Amino acid sequence: PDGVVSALSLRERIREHLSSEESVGLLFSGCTGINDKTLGARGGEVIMVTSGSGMGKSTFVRQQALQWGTAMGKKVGLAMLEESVEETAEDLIGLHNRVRLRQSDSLKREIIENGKFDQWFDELFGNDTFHLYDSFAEAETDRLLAKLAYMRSGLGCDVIILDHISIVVSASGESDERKMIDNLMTKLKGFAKSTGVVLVVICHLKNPDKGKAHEEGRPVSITDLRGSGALRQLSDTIIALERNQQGDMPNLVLVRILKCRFTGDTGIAGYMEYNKETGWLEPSSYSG
Amino acid sequence: PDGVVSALSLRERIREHLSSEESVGLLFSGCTGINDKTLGARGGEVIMVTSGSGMGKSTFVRQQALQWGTAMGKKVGLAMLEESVEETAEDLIGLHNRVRLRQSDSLKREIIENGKFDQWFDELFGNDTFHLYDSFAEAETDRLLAKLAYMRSGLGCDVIILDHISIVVSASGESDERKMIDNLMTKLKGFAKSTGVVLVVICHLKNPDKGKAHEEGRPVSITDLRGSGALRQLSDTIIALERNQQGDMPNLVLVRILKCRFTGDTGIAGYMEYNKETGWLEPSSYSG
Amino acid sequence: PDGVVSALSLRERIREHLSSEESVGLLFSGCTGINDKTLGARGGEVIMVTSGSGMGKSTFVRQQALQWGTAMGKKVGLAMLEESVEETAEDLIGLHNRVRLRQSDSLKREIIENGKFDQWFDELFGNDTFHLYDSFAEAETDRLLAKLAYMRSGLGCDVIILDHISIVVSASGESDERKMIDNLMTKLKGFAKSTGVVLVVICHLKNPDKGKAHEEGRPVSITDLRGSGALRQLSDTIIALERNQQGDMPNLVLVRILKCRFTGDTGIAGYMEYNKETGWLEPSSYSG
Amino acid sequence: PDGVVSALSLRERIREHLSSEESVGLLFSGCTGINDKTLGARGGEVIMVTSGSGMGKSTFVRQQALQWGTAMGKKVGLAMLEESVEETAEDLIGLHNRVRLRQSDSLKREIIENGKFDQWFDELFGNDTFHLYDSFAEAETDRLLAKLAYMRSGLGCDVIILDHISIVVSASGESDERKMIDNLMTKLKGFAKSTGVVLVVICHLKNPDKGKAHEEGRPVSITDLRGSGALRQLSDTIIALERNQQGDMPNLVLVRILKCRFTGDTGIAGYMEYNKETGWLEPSSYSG
Amino acid sequence: PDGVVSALSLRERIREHLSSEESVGLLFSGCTGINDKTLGARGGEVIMVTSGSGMGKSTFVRQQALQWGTAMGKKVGLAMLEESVEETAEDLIGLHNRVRLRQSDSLKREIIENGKFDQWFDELFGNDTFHLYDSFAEAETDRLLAKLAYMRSGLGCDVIILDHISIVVSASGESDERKMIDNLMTKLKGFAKSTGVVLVVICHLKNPDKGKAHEEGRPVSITDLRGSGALRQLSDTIIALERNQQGDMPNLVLVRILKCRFTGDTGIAGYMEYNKETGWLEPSSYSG
Amino acid sequence: PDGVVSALSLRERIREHLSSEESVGLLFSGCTGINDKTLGARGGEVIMVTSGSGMGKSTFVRQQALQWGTAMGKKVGLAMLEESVEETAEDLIGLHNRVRLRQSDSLKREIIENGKFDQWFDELFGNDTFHLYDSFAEAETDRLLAKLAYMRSGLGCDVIILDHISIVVSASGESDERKMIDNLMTKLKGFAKSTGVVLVVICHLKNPDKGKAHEEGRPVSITDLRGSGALRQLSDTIIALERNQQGDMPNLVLVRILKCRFTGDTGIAGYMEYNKETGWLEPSSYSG
Repeated sequence: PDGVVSALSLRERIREHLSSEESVGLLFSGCTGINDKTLGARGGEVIMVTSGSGMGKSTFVRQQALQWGTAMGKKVGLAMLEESVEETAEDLIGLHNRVRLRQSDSLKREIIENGKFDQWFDELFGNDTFHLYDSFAEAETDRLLAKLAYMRSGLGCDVIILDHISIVVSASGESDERKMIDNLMTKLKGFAKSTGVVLVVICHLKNPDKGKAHEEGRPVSITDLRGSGALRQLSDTIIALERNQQGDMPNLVLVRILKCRFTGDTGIAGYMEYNKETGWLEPSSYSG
Repeated sequence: PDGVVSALSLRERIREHLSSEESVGLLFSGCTGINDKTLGARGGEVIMVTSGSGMGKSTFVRQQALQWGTAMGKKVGLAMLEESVEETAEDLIGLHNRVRLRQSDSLKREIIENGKFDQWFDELFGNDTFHLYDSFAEAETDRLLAKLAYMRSGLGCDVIILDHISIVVSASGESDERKMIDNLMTKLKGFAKSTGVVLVVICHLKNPDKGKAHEEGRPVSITDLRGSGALRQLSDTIIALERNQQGDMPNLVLVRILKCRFTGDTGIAGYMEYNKETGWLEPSSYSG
Repeated sequence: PDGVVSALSLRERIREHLSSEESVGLLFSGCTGINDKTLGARGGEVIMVTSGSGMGKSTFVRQQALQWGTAMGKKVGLAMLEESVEETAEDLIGLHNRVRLRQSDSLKREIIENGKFDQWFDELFGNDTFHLYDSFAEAETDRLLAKLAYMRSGLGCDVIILDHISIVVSASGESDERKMIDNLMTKLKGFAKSTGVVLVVICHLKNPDKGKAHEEGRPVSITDLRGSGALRQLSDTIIALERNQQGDMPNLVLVRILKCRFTGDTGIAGYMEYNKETGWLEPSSYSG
Repeated sequence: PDGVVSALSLRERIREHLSSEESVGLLFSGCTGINDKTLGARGGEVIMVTSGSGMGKSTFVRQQALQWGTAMGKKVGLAMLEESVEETAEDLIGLHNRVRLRQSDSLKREIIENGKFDQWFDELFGNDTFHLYDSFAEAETDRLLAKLAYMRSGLGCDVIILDHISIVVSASGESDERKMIDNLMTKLKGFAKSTGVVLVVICHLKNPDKGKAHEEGRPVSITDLRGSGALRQLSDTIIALERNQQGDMPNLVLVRILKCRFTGDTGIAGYMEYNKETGWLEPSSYSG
Repeated sequence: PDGVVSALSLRERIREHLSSEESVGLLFSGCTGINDKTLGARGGEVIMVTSGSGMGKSTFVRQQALQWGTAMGKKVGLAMLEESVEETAEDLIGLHNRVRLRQSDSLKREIIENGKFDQWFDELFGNDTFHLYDSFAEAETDRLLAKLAYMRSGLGCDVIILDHISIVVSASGESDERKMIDNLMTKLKGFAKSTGVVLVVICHLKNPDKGKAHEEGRPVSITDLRGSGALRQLSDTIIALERNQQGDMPNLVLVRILKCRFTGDTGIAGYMEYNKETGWLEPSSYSG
Repeated sequence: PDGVVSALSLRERIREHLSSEESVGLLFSGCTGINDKTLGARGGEVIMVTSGSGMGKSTFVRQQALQWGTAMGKKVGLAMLEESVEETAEDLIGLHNRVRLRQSDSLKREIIENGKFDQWFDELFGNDTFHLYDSFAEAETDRLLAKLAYMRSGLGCDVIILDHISIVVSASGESDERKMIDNLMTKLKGFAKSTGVVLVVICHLKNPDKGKAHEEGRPVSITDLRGSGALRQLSDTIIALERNQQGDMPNLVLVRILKCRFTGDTGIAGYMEYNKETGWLEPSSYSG
């Protein structure tokens, strides 16, 4: 069984690798420190965001989409296989206007009658920056990658967002979807690198059930990452959010970097606080 | 291959969304706050009510049925797998009339001979809203789902109450029922999401026997949930009731949103008090 | 598949229901309050009576049988596994005559010679209200359920007393008898509910060995129960006795209703005192 | 399956039982309280002594042999299947003369040369009171019972001692020796009752391995008794010794009565202290 | 059927006993007290030496071999299953000459060229007392016992040291080696008791991983013994060594007699200190 | 069955033994003291290097390889599973040239253009002392052992570095990978001992979540080790690094020898400091 290369014959591969192996562009918002320990995200790179169920993997990664295609005018590609394009649209809108438009059947009625809908809608999607995959009808790997690709080549996006990488739906009949996740992650790291598009992906965590878990504290280690850690490899960076919803500061969320190929600088990035009012992830002043 | 819609083309689809789109719905009775945190029970959502043995599950749940099928007139399907329809209806009658009919032989005799029974009966069951699965003789999964599907689709029920999801009774010959519970959920959640009905399901908790427990106070945690954390994912809201029956305030019960997908707002909703006289779980005013 | 009845069509079923649908039946003797938090012993239920070793379990249950079988004329079946029929009968006689018949040779000599025995015998067992299970030799589960089953349906006993539910003796070759204590329960509960007889079962306690315990006071909690809490669920009313034989009032025994399905009314029911003369547990007035 | 006797037809059996169902004779030494909670041991009765491995089941029961055949001049029958008649003889001798003749190769040499051996030997076994079974070559049940019987009928002993009731050695080929112990215990309770000989037996405890065990504290409950508790029935009394050899008072031993058919009075008898000097079990002044 | 001997007829057999009957024998080196509590190692007795990983077992044991085979001239059989005979003999040489030969490349070279090696060698191995099983290539139970039996019976060894009883290597195809360990003991203990040889066996401890552990201080308990408590019964003496390698006094080691059949005297024997220079475990003077 | 050699007949075997029987080999670089408590890395041994995530494990092991492979001219095999060959090679180069080659685009651009890369490359890998395992794609146990096996016997490496022993990827269908981490070890240990190569394996830590931990200081104990302590036994020297990146001296890392078969010398070996410029772990002087 040979695949044991010697370090001298690695010469031409180290040269290739050494030329354009990513400097600074696109820096996450909501908390500096993520930036201090990563320096934003690179094209060709694969950002991995994870956390317990219902903790803000979705809220954080959507904020970046927002900021990115607003303040720093970038073409964000959205692919939320678990929600209607109108729903994700909704979050972006309420989010943009610092409000929780879903949690308010009065505010929804409000803006539609009083006309602020058309107002907000244009002011936001006005620059034709945001674009989205559309379905809820189980998407296949190649199928998906194609459209994800169309968002990068056809529409010309800088950043693509794939929410939840477990929803596989491909060539069924081959045991333990532990490889699907693996295979998919490679195609994703492939396409990402060869097009140079910033690719942000969200994956979930296995359920420990061997101690007190995630929704109650417990940091997440590289191991706890769902999917036979093929993604802990192909992904260049890994953001993790932890918060004890049953505690005193359920809105207090710690950001932890589990990997940053680029700066190799890991650990705790800092803290954030959910604003039940704006729905935003504001930077906090904490330390335990 | 095209199906990648653009922000703008969505403006009208998103408008048609933001109205006649109900985010609130069927508010829980017993404590404002279960509402302030969860915005009521959405249709197509799975409500998970849990607690220690004999602590309130059954009663809290039953009270919700009584209000929804009365004051807010909705068809309520009841599948109380551990008691006869006459018993559950007995409680329902007692409950509606703010009296504990079961616990009183005198009151029973009474209302029977003074003709009042028939009154309370019409006055409640009159608008044909209450419907119940009947047997006690162990029900199977597809068998029950079949009947439940009937209520939802056949009778047009809006809410289906299924008390006790540990009573399985299905294809025996496959180790640990841990897979039965999980596959059941996946079917209920599925049933729920596709019919758009409101599904309130009760579950019990694994015996911690590693410290002081549930009927003695002691917060329930998402790990405490009997059934290998499948439901901890498939259900949308987890309502847990905690109380220390062996104390000064046995009837004081704490409400904890163990999870609420739709809002993400978890934590201590509030408190309620058991009224040994009416049998209702009235909202309280307390702080520990 | 219609077996889903609507409330209305149950009118008649519910009338025939509340009338002659006893919810107060067989009150306990020697301590009102047990009767207050439980409204007695309903047929079809499972009454659990536990305590530290040699602290009330036995006597209290033996007294209830004695009262129920006389003054109240019910038929009582005794399943005393750790003793012979003449052993338990000996106790009964003496117990009825407020005399420690066993701990005294002088008296056994007398009554037998002076003829008072035949008197006492006829006076206690005269009304054929007492029947027992006879053997002492390790009884198997199905082997048992069947005899108790006989007592009920064959002999017509309204009450059955199973002393010690740790003496399992069934299908050997299946790890941890923890399973045995659970399966047996499930068979008894079914037995009781279906047959409608009153089942008063005795079980012991887990030796905590983590604090000062049982023999020295210490309240018994539901967790403390032997056999992984299957019974904690299958039984409908758990009565627990506590006392400190190594304290000041070694005769003052506390009576705790650890659980009572029917009423939900839990907590300390009251107190009782041991009278070394009569061998009884006399009614007491106290508050610590 | 019938063996369900009625309490009226039990008349002639209760009469038999009531005549000579044992007052006071032979009271254990080393600690009063055992006596206060049992009143010595009766002829026909079966004393059961148990404790962890190496705690004094053997030292206690040998002290009684001593006292009994010395101060109260009774014919003690000894059957120590795990030690040479000369070894058990040794303990009795050193014991009698308040010394640990085994633990002293100097004291052994001493008395043999200086002539105190013949002295002690006569002064003790002088009254031809002690008698012993002889072998180490595995003894069968009937085989054993016969000799044990010969000690009661042939030699005319008041008290018989059978050390360690696990060493069965009988009709091999019948699964789980759980019955051997059971069967044997019956023959033993039989012969004991029908001859009227005091029978003291020593049995060991199962190994809990579910918490901190025996040699480190932990009282022994009736359950922990090795052998499918057939012996917790046939034996009339059950003495148990507990001591934490890894503690501060490894010589401090608590006596606990797990049963006393006669006085039914159980619990903690009191305490004792090993005298590393005399090897005796002296009464102590303690309370925890 | 007669075999019931009488006290008196025994006088001569008992005399012949009390002399040329050795109760002391082969005292442990390293701390008087292992002796004061156990009176040395009797022949036909099973010595159990245990401790945390790399804490001293091997060394304590090895030192016993060196003294017994030297100063008290006895034939010592060594079966060190985890090291070559040259290694064990290397230590033995180093040890005898109060130097750590292994840990010194200079000293090794030395004694080799200055001819001293040959001296130390004769001076030690000379009286042909040291014998060792040889291989490293996994030994089977009857295979090893066979060889061990050889040393005892063939070579006439008095003491057999068998290091590490977890290295089984026998009839594989029967779940959990827990039965291998137990059946091995039963064979060694048997081998021991019948040949009258002294058997010192080493075992390791189950990983507690439930608190602070063994190499950090933390008393070993009879439950901590790896191998389902078979050895906790079959061996006659259990010598355990405890030390906290991560402290101020890493080399201070505590001696605990976990059990000593022959005497019953258990507890803390004493302390010893590891001398990084001589490599010996010298007796200390300490008190915590 | 003779395979029992006598000490004497081993004279010659023991001479050829102590001579050219290295006990000091391959000392560690950058912190004398590791070398003091371990006398380096003997061939055939298994060196365990662990720590909190991102706290020294990687760098320290990467530095040892770098030194061993140059200044000392040994052959080193790298089995870095979480990185590509050009990735780890990139690190090495930069590491050798005390420059953060990865975290800096400007420099990769330079050296490649200014030709300094070819220089650096030849200077580091010139002597063909470096070889790697190539894949990234989940390697199976037997699949691996074989390649490492190749490096040793085929390529002649004196040292092999296996980064991350949690990336098992072997025979799936056997509960708890706890078994996997143990079996793999056993195969590596065997591999090492038999082949004679130096095996330096990296493994991570159990997240205590019971106190303040790893990322914040806290000493690592042996128990803290991932994979139920099979390694804690199979490995011959465990090196643990501790540090507080959320404290005062985030660069001061402590080096603890958790275990060292060979010498037994355990405890804190010393300290080191992280230099953000060089990316190295410089030798340090300290005492807290």
